[PDB]
Amino acid sequence: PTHADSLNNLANIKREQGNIEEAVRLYRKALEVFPEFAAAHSNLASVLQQQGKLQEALMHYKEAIRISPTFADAYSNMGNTLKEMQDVQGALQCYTRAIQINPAFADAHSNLASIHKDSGNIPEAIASYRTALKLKPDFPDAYCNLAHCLQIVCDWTDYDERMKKLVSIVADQLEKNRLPSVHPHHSMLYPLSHGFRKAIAERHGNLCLDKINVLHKPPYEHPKDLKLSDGRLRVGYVSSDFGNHPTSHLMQSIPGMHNPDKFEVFCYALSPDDGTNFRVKVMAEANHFIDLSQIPCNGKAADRIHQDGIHILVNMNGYTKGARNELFALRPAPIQAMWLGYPGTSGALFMDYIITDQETSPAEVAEQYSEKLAYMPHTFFIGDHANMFPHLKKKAVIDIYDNRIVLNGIDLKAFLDSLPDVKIVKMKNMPVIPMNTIAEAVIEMINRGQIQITINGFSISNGLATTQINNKAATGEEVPRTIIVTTRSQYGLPEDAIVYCNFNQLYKIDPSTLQMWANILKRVPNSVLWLLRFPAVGEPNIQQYAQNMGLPQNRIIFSPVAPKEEHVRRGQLADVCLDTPLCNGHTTGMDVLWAGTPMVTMPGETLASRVAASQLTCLGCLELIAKNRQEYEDIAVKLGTDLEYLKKVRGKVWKQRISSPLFNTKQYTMELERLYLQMWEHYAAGNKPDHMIK
Amino acid sequence: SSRVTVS
Ligand SMILES: CC(=O)N[C@@H]1[C@@H](O)[C@H](O)[C@@H](CO)S[C@@H]1OP(=O)(O)OP(=O)(O)OC[C@H]1O[C@@H](n2ccc(=O)[nH]c2=O)[C@H](O)[C@@H]1O
Repeated sequence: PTHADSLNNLANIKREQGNIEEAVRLYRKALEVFPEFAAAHSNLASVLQQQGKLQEALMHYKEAIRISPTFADAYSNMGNTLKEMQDVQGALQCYTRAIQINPAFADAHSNLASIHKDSGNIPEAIASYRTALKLKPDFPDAYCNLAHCLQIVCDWTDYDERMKKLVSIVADQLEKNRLPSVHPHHSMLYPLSHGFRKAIAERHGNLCLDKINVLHKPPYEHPKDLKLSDGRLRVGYVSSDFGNHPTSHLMQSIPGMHNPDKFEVFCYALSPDDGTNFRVKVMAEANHFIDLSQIPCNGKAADRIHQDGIHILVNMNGYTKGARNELFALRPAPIQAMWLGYPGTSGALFMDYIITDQETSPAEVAEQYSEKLAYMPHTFFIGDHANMFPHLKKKAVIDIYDNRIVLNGIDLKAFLDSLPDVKIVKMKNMPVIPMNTIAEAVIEMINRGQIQITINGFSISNGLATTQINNKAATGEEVPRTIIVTTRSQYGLPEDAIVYCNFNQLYKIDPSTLQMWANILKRVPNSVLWLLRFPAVGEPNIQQYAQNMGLPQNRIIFSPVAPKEEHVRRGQLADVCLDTPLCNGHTTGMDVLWAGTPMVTMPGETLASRVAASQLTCLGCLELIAKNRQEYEDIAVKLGTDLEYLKKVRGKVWKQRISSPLFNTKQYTMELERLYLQMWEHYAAGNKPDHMIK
Repeated sequence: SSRVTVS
């Protein structure tokens, strides 16, 4: 049993180091010498859990507990395993049982907090992280995770001190080569240096390298020419987000727009089929669709990618939920590039390129990234809005304002032509329906909360009732087949004032940003800021910090999160979008621009803080991009007071969303194609990854 | 309800 104990401690150190195979070997040998050894069962279970052997893991956790019924550790680690298997009920039973055994067990409190957060119970998560910290004040994981909860609800009590402490915690962890407690995806939210952000990522990349080294795969041998593929570049899009996810809402038309003479497209799904048209469309239009969710072993899954012959393997997850970067760590393809889904560097040497653009990622900051920059010529951002919401390409109003009462629809022109007295208005072409028996009936439907009515045989629908009329149109899976009415009164917005919006999750907002917004609102009397309950419990924090800034309550109007098509349709009711500088609207930025709504942004240094400025540059609206906070406020105030200048900027957005590259998925695909071929030349000529700043 | 980018 001291022989056993030294095997176990060695195993623990081998584990901290990342030598997983060897750790396992030793735990087993520990049990081989001392079978009734609870901690070895639990630690073995715990490393098997790292390896994805969830069942075998559970079996050893239960041995541990059988041997020692009060072993709180085993219960807490078993909870994480159950959580990994999506058995939330089982995880909660384990965590609470561990806390019942030892109410001072801080890890157990921290893990209970984490499942509360994931369930969208932030107040309880915060409370349980606080208990963790109370019990163990030096607890990085729990602190940083608390910091993210607070961020999420816009709690900024002791904000600057908190930021300083996150940085310090990360500094320390990076000095000790331990896994930082700030997740790489969250790292743009805090005043970490680009070196810290790059290193955070590098460390999570290293996790993946450690996990694949147990498999002992030799390097794969990679194609040097297009001979086996009949002259076609084989491109593999790897994503867990081929389904109802923002990623598919951005890029679902790209696969089938690829040029099959010169490209052969393979989609590697990491998630199972969710039943949505998004999945249906990519499965139908990619040349080959492979479901790697059915292939849990990453060895065998990388094998497949290699035997499909991929030249460029594309990482659409980075560090997001569903990632299997282990696939990329095995390098089954000679060229591996980050694209679209992850707004950061991977920090990993197994990724060769990040696809991006000059505005998003200027040369100055190329040391922000482990990868070489592969520049698209306009923005790297793209959106499938032209295909998903073509009923928003045109609009009509009722009585002259462009954004109080709005009608959209595929058959809108025909309905207009059915009416006696429609006027057309030249934009600085917008149909206008005069105040009329018909106009009265439409407004009446809205006020009374009616779902739809009929006028001249046309179906006219209440934009608030999309899920009752057609739930697939609500999600963006189908184009609506009725005419939709959308109005400021449906959202409690005033008919007579400037509406600034921002429809992002509240976490992207920070004190400086809300201070800007307040300044702007103060400068523009009778205007409002229109935000979302995302989540709803951030609302009072926001409202309060705004009261402290001088603003009355009625100046900020919260609406609920809506189905995808309503969200997009409703941005039409706003005058201006005030983008979040800390982390811009990305998908959200394309959403609001498709409504014809100008966006004021202030590009920062991070990739996430520059994306909207790149969208806007591609859109051709340089006037909306601020160089500092005074600019940002002046632009926004100007757009709220100089109303002719507001007409002009809105007309420019409205038409540039069609005539500019921004929402042009075909053009984007073709440009993407040129860039892939550049990447391929360079490597086929025997060179290594290098910058492609066209 | 509505799907987003997450870690
Ligand atoms: C910071 C960050 O992670 N950025 C990522 C990008 O870098 C990736 O390129 C994007 C593609 O993977 S996703 C992500 O982009 P973001 O702009 O952060 O949007 P987020 O991730 O919060 O999703 C909100 C969703 O709610 C929808 N939405 C919103 C409001 C509403 O009422 N209804 C609704 O359907 C919206 O249409 C969205 O579909």
